[PDB]
Amino acid sequence: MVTIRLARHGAKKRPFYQVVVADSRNARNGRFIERVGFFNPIASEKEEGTRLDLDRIAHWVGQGATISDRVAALIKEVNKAA
Amino acid sequence: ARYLGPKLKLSRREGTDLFLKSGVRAIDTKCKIEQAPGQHGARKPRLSDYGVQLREKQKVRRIYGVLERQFRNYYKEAARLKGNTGENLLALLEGRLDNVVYRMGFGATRAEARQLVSHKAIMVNGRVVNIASYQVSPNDVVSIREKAKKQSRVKAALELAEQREKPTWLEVDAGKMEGTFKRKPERSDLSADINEHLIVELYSK
Amino acid sequence: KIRTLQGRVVSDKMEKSIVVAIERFVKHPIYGKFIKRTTKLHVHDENNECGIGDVVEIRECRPLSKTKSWTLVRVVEKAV
Amino acid sequence: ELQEKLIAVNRVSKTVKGGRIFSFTALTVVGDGNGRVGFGYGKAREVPAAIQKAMEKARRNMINVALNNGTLQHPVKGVHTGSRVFMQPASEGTGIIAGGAMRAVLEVAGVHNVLAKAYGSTNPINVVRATIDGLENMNSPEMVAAKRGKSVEEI
Amino acid sequence: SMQDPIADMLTRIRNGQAANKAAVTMPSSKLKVAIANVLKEEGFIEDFKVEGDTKPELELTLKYFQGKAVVESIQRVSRPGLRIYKRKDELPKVMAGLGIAVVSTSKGVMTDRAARQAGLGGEIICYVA
Amino acid sequence: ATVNQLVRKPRARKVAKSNVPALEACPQKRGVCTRVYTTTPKKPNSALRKVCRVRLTNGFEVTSYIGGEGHNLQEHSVILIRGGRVKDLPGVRYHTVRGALDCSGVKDRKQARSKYGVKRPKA
RNA sequence: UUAGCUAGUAGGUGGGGUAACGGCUCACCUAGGCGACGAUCCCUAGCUGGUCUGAGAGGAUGACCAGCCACACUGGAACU
RNA sequence: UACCCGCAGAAGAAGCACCGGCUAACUCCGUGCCAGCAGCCGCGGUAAUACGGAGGGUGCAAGCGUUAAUCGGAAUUACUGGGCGUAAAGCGCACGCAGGCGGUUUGUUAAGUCAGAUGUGAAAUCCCCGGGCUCAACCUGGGAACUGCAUCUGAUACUGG
Ligand SMILES: [Mg+2]
Ligand SMILES: [Mg+2]
Ligand SMILES: [Mg+2]
Ligand SMILES: [Mg+2]
Ligand SMILES: [Mg+2]
Ligand SMILES: [Mg+2]
Ligand SMILES: [Mg+2]
Ligand SMILES: [Mg+2]
Ligand SMILES: [Mg+2]
Ligand SMILES: [Mg+2]
Ligand SMILES: [Mg+2]
Ligand SMILES: [Mg+2]
Repeated sequence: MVTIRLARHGAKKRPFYQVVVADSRNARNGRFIERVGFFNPIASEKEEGTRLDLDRIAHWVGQGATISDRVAALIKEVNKAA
Repeated sequence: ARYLGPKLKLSRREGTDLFLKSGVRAIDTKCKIEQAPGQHGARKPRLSDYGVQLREKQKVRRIYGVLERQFRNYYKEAARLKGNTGENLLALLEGRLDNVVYRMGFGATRAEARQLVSHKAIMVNGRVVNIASYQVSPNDVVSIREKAKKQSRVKAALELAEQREKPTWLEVDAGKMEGTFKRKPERSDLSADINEHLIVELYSK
Repeated sequence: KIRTLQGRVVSDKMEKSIVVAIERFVKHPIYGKFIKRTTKLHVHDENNECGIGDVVEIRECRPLSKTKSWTLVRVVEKAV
Repeated sequence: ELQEKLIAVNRVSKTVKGGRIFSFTALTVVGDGNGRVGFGYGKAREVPAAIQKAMEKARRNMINVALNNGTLQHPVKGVHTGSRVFMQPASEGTGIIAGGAMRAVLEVAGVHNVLAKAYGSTNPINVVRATIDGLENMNSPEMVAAKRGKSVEEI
Repeated sequence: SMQDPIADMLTRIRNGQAANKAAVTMPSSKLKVAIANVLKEEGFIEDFKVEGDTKPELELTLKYFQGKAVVESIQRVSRPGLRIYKRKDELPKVMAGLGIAVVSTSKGVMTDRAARQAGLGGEIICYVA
Repeated sequence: ATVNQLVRKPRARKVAKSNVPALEACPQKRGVCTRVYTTTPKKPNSALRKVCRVRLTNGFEVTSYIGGEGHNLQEHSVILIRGGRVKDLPGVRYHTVRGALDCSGVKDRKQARSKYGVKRPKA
């Protein structure tokens, strides 16, 4: 079960979710296949806090990977805003 | 995490004026400079090589009001930076807010600078800061709060700013009590009575 | 284009299989002196045409017994 | 104009029929700050007299050292009876990193950037000798160029 | 027995320099002639000449400058009991570029400075200073 | 030696020996005084050094030194011991910690009080 | 201041067995296999990225974080 | 909640170690080889800057000391980088298997050696250039590094066959 998920990094109260494709049975911050991008919920509004690698996501999704709900939301908002 | 004891004992121990006092009066009249503090301050024993290195280090720390842990971090930062360790260390010590506020003259000494900076009465680029050791980037604007504009001590220090020699790299406007950090000093503007070379081999034993 | 190793055979007493010793020079990790090690491998062989001491070409293959995982390819020494 | 400083002072003894006879020895190094450095050793009953004697002893027996820019031309290794000395040129601004006796010798000579370590015995009288030996045997590219008859395309 | 003839060559230059001999003589070999050629191109020796056919002998003419030996220190690095090989990016610089390191590479026996620009690297035969 | 000799037998490292084996990598160890007495130092010292034979929590019986002026360590008293040898006492390789467990601080002590377990005077 | 170790042991044929190669297993055949480049036996020990220190080489170390391994009161076993 | 504003008043907030030398910092009183101190040398038997107290000073500071443990200094297991006549250290002497090493020329091989490329060397960490918590620790983008392994192609001076 290959999934593209958010791994929570960063200090407390300042998450730095890390978009990465991984086997669903692994830990949230455990082993993963390959890092894809990042997402910063802080959203400082002075510099971009999200950059995703859409072509690798396509290579995974169209091959049989799975998108989580937050990552799916990230895909639609990046496309509409850029 | 500060110094609260007598001010001029520090100036006495290294035997030179350390600018701790406001300078409204002569330091000689206020205190006897040629004597060391304490009951043995009459005697001037032969100071060894380690002693002179330590006195240099303690002299810099007491000019800038910085403790040993803070100062050791500055030295490691200075040694990591490309260039030369001695004037890199001095350059960080200049970029502290206490020094920049004091040098631009809104505070008579670093202690007024410390109150002014730490009492939220200093803005940098319009942002309120109360950390004494916040580095000042070039092209940053430091101004007094509108509440703090009507206090006697700040205007009092402006005259003493003229009483002493003006810094070339800080541009002040006492009409509205503001200043600008054009860029860092190059160690040619700073006093030559500080031998920064001894600092390197003290911390590089 | 196939991965192959050189060696010389040390025994052929066991039947349909031989033991070959791969020699190599390796720098000593600490003292920097080129020492020589030995890799004795058990090698399967049909028709038993490998004697004693003759140089031999061997290739890795699927496991064929408890200890054997290498097979003959060619031989380059004969008749002592 | 030239600099002079004292390495060490030691009290020595010579017993006689009456008892001990105490004396004082002085090791000093004298350098112009360019690469012309010498050392003087003197003996006297009094410390001022002993140090003075070493002062004139150092003004004579001066040597010349070819410096690149406040530093050594190349790594150098100076050996005396019990003292081994390794000095190598360092980058600008790194200052002097050496033992007690070597730092004084090096700083009066005029080397500002150097990494120097002392092996073997650390007796001041012998490490100063070893340091002087290294500053001698270190060479300059132009003297090497004339030495090899190959001009100065090496650097 | 005799097990490092290259060490013998280096020892003869060193002892001849110390004793202020005009020339040294020693049985010749191809690697010996190559190292002598390197020294001659580099300016450490006056001239070498090979004589004889069945038993060749290198007659080296040593070099002096004022009252001092031209070769300050000559020593062997790669030895029969310890072979030393260095890559391109790890070739040593004897005396910060004012000395030479004889290097046997695929193209030929040559100095570190010339080997570093040819981009070869190889065995480190000798240090000459 | 020779490189070949060193490959055959590498450089054996010097094994370090602790000065306080009964502590066994513990900063302090609790024990009970199995004998409390005074002993004379080796020359050129002369005194009545206060020491105690203590059996530790790991079964190591060892003598320890009672620092300071005045102690109330009777027999069977449970205390804490720490490293540190008394030079003029052969075998006394440990110091008793004052101010911990049953051992009491030195009275009328105004300097180096933390080294003797003396609370700050109420002044 | 551990010198010999090995009898399914080393290999071959054939049957069986496993998701899969294999003495994995059994019957037979040959007498082999490992070892001074340290087998066997004894003590200690989870391994690594890394961490600490050191100019470097190196020395110590494997707590937190991540990868792998192994265990689940002790010993053994299979079932789904 | 961070954060911002208003209030009142210096008001609620400094301790620890050390001062014989190594090592920065000295005098007095007590005591009198006792009490004690001590990391090393050592100090104390009537002027103790070394013990205990007190003034003075020094270092660090919401910490300061002590103990334990690791590396360093220790070139004091020396690969880099040590020694063996007398300081520790050349077997009493020799023969000799394994092993280590090997004169000189040509050819060939390409195992060591060297060059190039390719694939790997997880992320975090360490380092460089930046970014965000008001600074800092902290978090974080990219890069460098991980030059170690494996494969393919090539060179043949040296070593080996
Ligand atoms: Mg703090
Ligand atoms: Mg079978
Ligand atoms: Mg265990
Ligand atoms: Mg070291
Ligand atoms: Mg070491
Ligand atoms: Mg020795
Ligand atoms: Mg003897
Ligand atoms: Mg002897
Ligand atoms: Mg003999
Ligand atoms: Mg040969
Ligand atoms: Mg090859
Ligand atoms: Mg990595």
